[PDB]
Amino acid sequence: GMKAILQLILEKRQEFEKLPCFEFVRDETISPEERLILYPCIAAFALNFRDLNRYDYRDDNSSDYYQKIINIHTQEDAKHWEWFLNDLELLGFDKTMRFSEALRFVWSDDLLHTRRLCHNIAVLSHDLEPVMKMVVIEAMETAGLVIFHALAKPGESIAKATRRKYLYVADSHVEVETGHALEQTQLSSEQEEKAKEIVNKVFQWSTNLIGEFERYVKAHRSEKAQPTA
Amino acid sequence: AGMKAILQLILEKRQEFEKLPCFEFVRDETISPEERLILYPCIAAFALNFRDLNRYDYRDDSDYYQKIINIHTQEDAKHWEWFLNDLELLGFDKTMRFSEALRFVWSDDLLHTRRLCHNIAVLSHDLEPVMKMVVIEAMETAGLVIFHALAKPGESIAKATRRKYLYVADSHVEVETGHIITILEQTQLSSEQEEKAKEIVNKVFQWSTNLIGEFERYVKAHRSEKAQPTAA
Ligand SMILES: N[C@@H](Cc1c[nH]c2ccc(Br)cc12)C(=O)O
Ligand SMILES: N[C@@H](Cc1c[nH]c2ccc(Br)cc12)C(=O)O
Ligand SMILES: [Fe+2]
Ligand SMILES: [Fe+2]
Ligand SMILES: [Fe+2]
Ligand SMILES: [Fe+2]
Ligand code: NI
Repeated sequence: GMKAILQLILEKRQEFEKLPCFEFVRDETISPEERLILYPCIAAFALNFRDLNRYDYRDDNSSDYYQKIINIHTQEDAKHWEWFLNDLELLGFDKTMRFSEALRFVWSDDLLHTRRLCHNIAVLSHDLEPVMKMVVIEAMETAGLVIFHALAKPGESIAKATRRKYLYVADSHVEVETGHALEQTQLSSEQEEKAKEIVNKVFQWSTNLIGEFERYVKAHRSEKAQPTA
Repeated sequence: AGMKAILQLILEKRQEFEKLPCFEFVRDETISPEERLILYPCIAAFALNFRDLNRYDYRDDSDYYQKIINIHTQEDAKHWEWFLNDLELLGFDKTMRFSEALRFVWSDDLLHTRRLCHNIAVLSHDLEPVMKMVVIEAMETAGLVIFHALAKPGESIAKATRRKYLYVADSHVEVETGHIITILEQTQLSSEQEEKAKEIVNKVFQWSTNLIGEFERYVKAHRSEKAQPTAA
């Protein structure tokens, strides 16, 4: 029911768009430096997402038409972790700390959902046939696009004011993810119900992650980005 | 015959695993223990993931076999703090940029170390509690071998500096000796469960073998970065 599945992704996307967090990130009455205090939280996700694309999504030896399309997709997505580290530096969040402080931060109970999003997608897709992996990926990329559409607003305000090139919370990342977020497909009967479960899970896990970002902003509300012009 | 054969394949695997070159180096009392513990920070890529594997993947907060796993997982989910304890004592809790910390953990040279717990979680997500216990037994058997070896340079530094190490330490090995086969031994299983437990034991030992391979490669790459413990 590829029309239904996509219709569900569209419906889920329309709910995801309205989470409080994105209301806050899109609010031009608040300094862009404060709207980006969630940024160091993505550390629990960005490099795990690199690994999901490199080691879980990708099966380089496949003749499957859907798998080949996934493979090209994974090539692009697996480079964005360096963009994350680029803007971590620009935003003043790449602070000197003890090795153990870094580990305790990434493995915080407060970042459980952020850290385990890629893990859950790994467990969810490890036995799926290529066409079903594409539903997983399309759901996940739709949620990614919503988040980066939001983050790119305070990101580009800082970039222009400081005259620096941002790569991660920036229109150029939204541009690549736009192409990523085919339709000539008819799913077996129980596949359609499988795909509905995929879409519900990816969006539920994505919601839980934004949940933690909101909580972290609350709890670390003075810890605003410190970019330099 | 089934479970008799399975616990026997684990002993075969343990005796094979014990002979890897990394363990010859770690046990070698002619090398300074500070040099043998060059590989210690590599465990950063595994130790907090293993905590999460115990808290979230193995553990399930009425089947009698899950109930025993949960008391098992409860205890293992505490050893990550011991890791951070010894990280400091060895002089490996150094000040660095947050990004240097992230690039360390996600290094391509710590891939197998980093994905061991990932692989175990994926293998065991859809197993009956009996087969989870197989996974846990194989994995704990690999652990005891590693910590028997590391506790040697470990206890040498602890005595020479007079400090309580908790991770590369007999006190860790002793708790882990406790870790049960005695309920596993009093279990029967199918031609299916037979073939599956065989698949499990092989993968847990191959993945642990790959992790040890990366430790050996690290030591050779970073031969100058030996531990710098402080005496009391
Ligand atoms: N465009 C993202 C990938 C992404 C895809 N889906 C996501 C969901 C939540 C978060 Br945070 C990130 C993503 C990246 O480049 O790391
Ligand atoms: N006793 C270990 C658990 C462990 C169990 N199996 C392991 C295999 C490789 C390594 Br490194 C560690 C383990 C711990 O406390 O982290
Ligand atoms: Fe991206
Ligand atoms: Fe993408
Ligand atoms: Fe342990
Ligand atoms: Fe244990
Ligand atoms: Ni499965």
